Amino acid sequence: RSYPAIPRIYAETTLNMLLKRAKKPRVHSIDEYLKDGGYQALEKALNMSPEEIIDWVDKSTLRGGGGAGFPTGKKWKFAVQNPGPRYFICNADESEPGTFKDRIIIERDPHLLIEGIIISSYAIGANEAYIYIRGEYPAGYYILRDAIEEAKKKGFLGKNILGSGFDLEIYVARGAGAYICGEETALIESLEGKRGHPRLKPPYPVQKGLWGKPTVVNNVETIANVPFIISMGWEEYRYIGPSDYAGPKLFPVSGKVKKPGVYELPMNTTLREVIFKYAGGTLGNKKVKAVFSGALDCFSSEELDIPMDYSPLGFGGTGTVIVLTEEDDIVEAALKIAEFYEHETCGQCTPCRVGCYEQANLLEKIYKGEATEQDWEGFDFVNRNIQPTSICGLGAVAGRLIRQTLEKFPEEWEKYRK
Amino acid sequence: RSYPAIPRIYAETTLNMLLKRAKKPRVHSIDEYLKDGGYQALEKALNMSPEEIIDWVDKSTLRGGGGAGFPTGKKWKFAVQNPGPRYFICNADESEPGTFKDRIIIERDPHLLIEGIIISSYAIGANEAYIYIRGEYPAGYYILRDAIEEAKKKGFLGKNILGSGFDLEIYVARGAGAYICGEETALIESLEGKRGHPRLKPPYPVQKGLWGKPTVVNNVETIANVPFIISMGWEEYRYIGPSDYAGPKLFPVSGKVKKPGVYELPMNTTLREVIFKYAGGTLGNKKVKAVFSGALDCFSSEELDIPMDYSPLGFGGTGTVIVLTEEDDIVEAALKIAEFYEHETCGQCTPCRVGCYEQANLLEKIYKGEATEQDWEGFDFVNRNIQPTSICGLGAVAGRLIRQTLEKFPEEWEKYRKK
Amino acid sequence: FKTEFEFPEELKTKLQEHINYFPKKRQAILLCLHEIQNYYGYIPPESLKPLADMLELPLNHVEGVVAFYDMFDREDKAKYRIRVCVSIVCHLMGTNKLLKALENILGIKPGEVTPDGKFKIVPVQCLGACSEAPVFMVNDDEYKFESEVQLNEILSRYT
Amino acid sequence: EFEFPEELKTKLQEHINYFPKKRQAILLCLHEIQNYYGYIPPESLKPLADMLELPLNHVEGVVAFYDMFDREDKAKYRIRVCVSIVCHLMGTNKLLKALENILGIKPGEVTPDGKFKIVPVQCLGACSEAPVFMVNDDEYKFESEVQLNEILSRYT
Ligand SMILES: NC(=O)C1=CN([C@@H]2O[C@H](COP(=O)(O)OP(=O)(O)OC[C@H]3O[C@@H](n4cnc5c(N)ncnc54)[C@H](O)[C@@H]3O)[C@@H](O)[C@H]2O)C=CC1
Ligand SMILES: NC(=O)C1=CN([C@@H]2O[C@H](COP(=O)(O)OP(=O)(O)OC[C@H]3O[C@@H](n4cnc5c(N)ncnc54)[C@H](O)[C@@H]3O)[C@@H](O)[C@H]2O)C=CC1
Ligand SMILES: Cc1cc2c(cc1C)N(C[C@H](O)[C@H](O)[C@H](O)COP(=O)(O)O)c1[nH]c(=O)[nH]c(=O)c1N2
Ligand SMILES: Cc1cc2c(cc1C)N(C[C@H](O)[C@H](O)[C@H](O)COP(=O)(O)O)c1[nH]c(=O)[nH]c(=O)c1N2
Ligand code: SF4
Ligand code: SF4
Ligand code: FES
Ligand code: FES
Ligand SMILES: [Cl-]
Ligand SMILES: [Cl-]
Ligand code: NA
Ligand code: NA
Ligand code: NA
Ligand code: NA
Ligand code: NA
Ligand code: NA
Repeated sequence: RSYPAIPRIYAETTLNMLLKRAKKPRVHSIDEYLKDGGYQALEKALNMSPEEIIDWVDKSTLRGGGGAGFPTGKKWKFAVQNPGPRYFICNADESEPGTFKDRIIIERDPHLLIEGIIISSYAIGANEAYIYIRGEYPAGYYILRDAIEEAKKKGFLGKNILGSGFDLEIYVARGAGAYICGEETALIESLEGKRGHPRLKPPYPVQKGLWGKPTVVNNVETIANVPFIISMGWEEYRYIGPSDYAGPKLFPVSGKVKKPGVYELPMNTTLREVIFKYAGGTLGNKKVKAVFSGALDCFSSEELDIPMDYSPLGFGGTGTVIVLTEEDDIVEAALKIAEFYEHETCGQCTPCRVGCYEQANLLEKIYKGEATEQDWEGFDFVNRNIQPTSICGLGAVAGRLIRQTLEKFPEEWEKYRK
Repeated sequence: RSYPAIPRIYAETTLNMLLKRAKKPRVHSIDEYLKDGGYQALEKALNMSPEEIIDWVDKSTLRGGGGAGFPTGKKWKFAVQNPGPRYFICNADESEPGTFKDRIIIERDPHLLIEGIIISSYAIGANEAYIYIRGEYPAGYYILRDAIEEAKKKGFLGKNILGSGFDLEIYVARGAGAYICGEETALIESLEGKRGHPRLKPPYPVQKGLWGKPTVVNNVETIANVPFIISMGWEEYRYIGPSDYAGPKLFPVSGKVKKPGVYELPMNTTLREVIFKYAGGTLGNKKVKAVFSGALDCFSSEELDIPMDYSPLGFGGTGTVIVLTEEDDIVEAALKIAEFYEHETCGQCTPCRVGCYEQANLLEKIYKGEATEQDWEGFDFVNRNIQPTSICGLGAVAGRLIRQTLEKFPEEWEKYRKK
Repeated sequence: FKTEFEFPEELKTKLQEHINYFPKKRQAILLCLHEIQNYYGYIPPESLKPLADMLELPLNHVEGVVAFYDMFDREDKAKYRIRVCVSIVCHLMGTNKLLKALENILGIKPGEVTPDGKFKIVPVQCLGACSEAPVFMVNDDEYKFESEVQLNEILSRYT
Repeated sequence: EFEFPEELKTKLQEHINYFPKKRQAILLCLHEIQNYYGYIPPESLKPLADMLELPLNHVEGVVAFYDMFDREDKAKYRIRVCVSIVCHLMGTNKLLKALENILGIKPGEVTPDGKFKIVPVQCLGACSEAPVFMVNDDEYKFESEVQLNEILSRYT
């Protein structure tokens, strides 16, 4: 019955889909979910062929909400070209700074996620599925465990689900403090009971994943779309937002805004609109100085008119929007990003291992005003050289945001070199 | 964002409880309220049984601040002995002359009220609560609507509040000009979409109220105490002021004082102290002639050393203090009181209907020097004869203040009998 | 040319919102009437029949409610209602000075409307702001009267 | 000579039986152990390894890798304080200061009584509610010292 205490993150939707229930800050149990027509998409799905479901998800143009925006249908297609058995994994590791969109689905509308996992699993022929939830989401973990039992009792999980002949078990695994275990191959390693060490890709999981078998990894948000696609059909879904970047997307907005929280919006929304139209503008009506796209990118106040889509010029990513205003020290903020990568490199690759450490170590000296000229030159050098030989995206991006602050706010860095 | 213009009523406290935030004349939103430890009392309440909360409120000695001073915990106990469902009503009709204490809580610290409502509703098992706010408080209405939304967003209202299993929605209704809709049964009638006609009591609302179901009606100020009782505990609360009349009380002071406003004070404070120690004394340092306790009582300058408590010899009421000084015409002031009751009788009862009107009608003639002997004797008679057959407190009291002025200021009235 | 009265859609929507707010439709009667008065500057008598239908109440019920509650006005259209408190505290502290100043500025006394339909003076009982006596409202805005020059400046904000 | 008490051994066995393969339950098992003892006893690792049918080596490596597990300090209540960008921007330092005022400890330290340990952590995925902290499994936004004090008083 009782769960650990959760802060009641604000949530708003113009689309009333992913946040239809999760916009209210409490657990929605199966009866309330069923009352809203929940699990009818599953029933429909089980009356369809796996191939047909893949087809609909493909034609929906659904993309991954885990940050890379990879077409979900195409991913599934790849998996089913490979002999079974196959595995389905729901990625609930959500640990990138500023990003708290997935947890509100987990904690408030677990059946939406579960229903999505069951459909997705059926589509790719997986009889065994996993949720990997970070260990710092203990309430989400217990909520999911209880929801799964509820689903079992109403006959949505187990053997021969609703007479369909399809069997499914969903196991819930917990992380234990490593951001890198959100990387799909390191997640799989952790599920296999090992340290979270990414594997060289290719192969991609859909070719070789859990126990070496075809495995689809999708983010919570991605999977939560699937019931809607089956329910509405792909045509109506494609009618949501702009025709190319169609469908709902979640935007966790934090920092110097009046209304921090998660916003369910179409992807033609601009960054400026997220901040000023939806999130209520800035604290104290101060000027926006920068937006940090999690720990990935830094947008200046001259880049607010971009769409929140997966276009070349679009915001992309997980739609994470951290707002800094005119008073916030960019170098101090960059330090916090450096600290994050320092604390999360898994250490496999030498430039990443030493690079993330030295970036933080040197940047701290710069910040405290204890950096020699050599420390300055060294900082510049190491920021440009975390990436070489790296086998996953962390190494590839650990210097990216900080580099952007150096390019976009030179005058503020210059003052530190004094 | 933007609310209607409100006068900045002065507020002062020696206790720093009800007016801790409302002493500053602005809206305190949920973030400021949370910073001051707001909603922690709710969290504490939800881990107690309803019965325990009632017991605490009972033991606190909390009395209604709506005017009658009825023990709040006892009222709650009466409700919960009756089968559910039950309803909880916050009375924000505040329309008694001189009375403006409730509005500063509403308009400045809405979350204090809301928190009190949620705790009280939980205590009596009410899943639906109402605020009935008078129509002439539009700012309060908008402020409350927004505050309720803030509370919903933070998960203090809705279904399964903080995993407790307790459900609550608070609806905000607006009055539309009738003083009698502050009478608890006419208020309920109004909430049911009808005219504000009081019902015969008993039954009291706690037995039969909204839709005939057990209903607790409590005043704004009453409810605003509830978070403190839970937060501090009943024992520590009962340590405030005299042990027989414990806790903060709000005193709206107006008229011929230097510092008119709302004062939060313990109930052992005397009326003299309210005027002279707190409200800065009189305008022009003139002598006090009289204090009107709203439109209820008239105290003379010989009665200033009474306690502001609910004792037989105490000031009682809503603690409303209207000061008149030596040059203020008592008969003119009496006329205004008569005019008030004339304009507010709901007319259901015959002596109230015709008496409120005739009292005002004849007194106007007296004031204007146009009263016959018959009008004089008529006025005296009607003033003593508003109450018969009355089914609510308005008829019971419409002659009371005026009668007190006749007894306490005979020389002034006689000046008019000659005129 | 003359057709049955119909609520403009923007008003109808607002009314429907109030009716949907409480558990029972008929609880919304006063909020609906406030809404109608806000929109028209008074309660049109012809508005009551469709309002009654929306509340699923008899017309005479609605008419009796309108008659009972002093804030509602079926008689005079006015853009701005200047509600002047005529109760004990405001009387003591200078209601008569406020009324005089109002007459000087607007040329109207209590109960009257300016010829342009702009302002109506409405005498009301205690407004619950007695410490700031003498008190008046202009629609929802509420003020202490200080002086004619100060009043004139306040009224200039309503156009 | 170290052996788990039976009620814990039961729970560990439930985790090990939950996934298709025993070794998948390693992290659930270690959380359980840390919950039970208030840290990971070095001596606990050998028998755990036996129940997982894994080398001790493997188990030690996993404990070392995952930051949530603590082998050094017993603490009844772990106050995990977010030190990442958003919480820092919105007042992590005010929270830590308030914590020092109430508990008399800084990040990394345990109260003398072994009751509270302050653990600096990366983003807890609650950034809208910055600054964030957890007390064991419970998570909160920090509002003020008075507010923090009342929350902490709930843990005895
Ligand atoms: N949601 C969150 O909390 C977090 C999000 N991220 C995001 O992670 C991103 C980097 O992620 P990656 O997985 O390395 O991206 P990626 O581009 O390599 O792959 C994205 C997905 O598409 C699949 N894929 C790509 N090409 C494929 C192919 N040819 N055949 C089969 N499958 C293919 C991958 O297996 C993976 O599932 C960053 O953009 C960052 O924003 C990072 C941290 C946390
Ligand atoms: N705050 C303001 O603006 C105004 C305040 N008032 C005050 O109203 C007062 C009169 O109010 P009433 O409600 O008629 O007083 P009352 O003495 O009849 O009742 C007070 C409360 O106690 C309850 N109660 C009384 N006896 C009970 C019993 N046997 N069982 C259960 N509950 C019982 C009533 O239901 C009510 O809620 C006056 O003293 C006056 O000051 C009047 C007008 C406006
Ligand atoms: C360092 C690091 C960390 C993470 C990731 C990547 C990298 C490089 N990815 C992305 C992940 O590898 C993968 O692309 C997605 O889980 C695939 O799902 P979708 O296609 O987005 O539905 C990722 N994805 C996700 O769903 N949640 C997470 O917490 C993370 N964390
Ligand atoms: C004519 C008339 C008018 C009013 C009242 C009475 C009468 C006779 N009462 C008192 C009301 O009926 C009831 O006693 C209280 O609302 C109960 O709350 P408390 O016990 O004081 O918290 C009253 N109470 C209140 O809280 N606000 C008000 O505006 C009024 N108005
Ligand atoms: S790039 Fe960094 S985080 Fe990724 S596998 Fe290599 S060392 Fe580990
Ligand atoms: S006493 Fe007067 S106000 Fe009360 S119900 Fe009777 S007529 Fe109405
Ligand atoms: S007497 Fe005028 S506001 Fe009270
Ligand atoms: S930065 Fe602290 S919770 Fe995200
Ligand atoms: Cl009819
Ligand atoms: Cl071994
Ligand atoms: Na949540
Ligand atoms: Na993790
Ligand atoms: Na006020
Ligand atoms: Na009223
Ligand atoms: Na009662
Ligand atoms: Na006493």
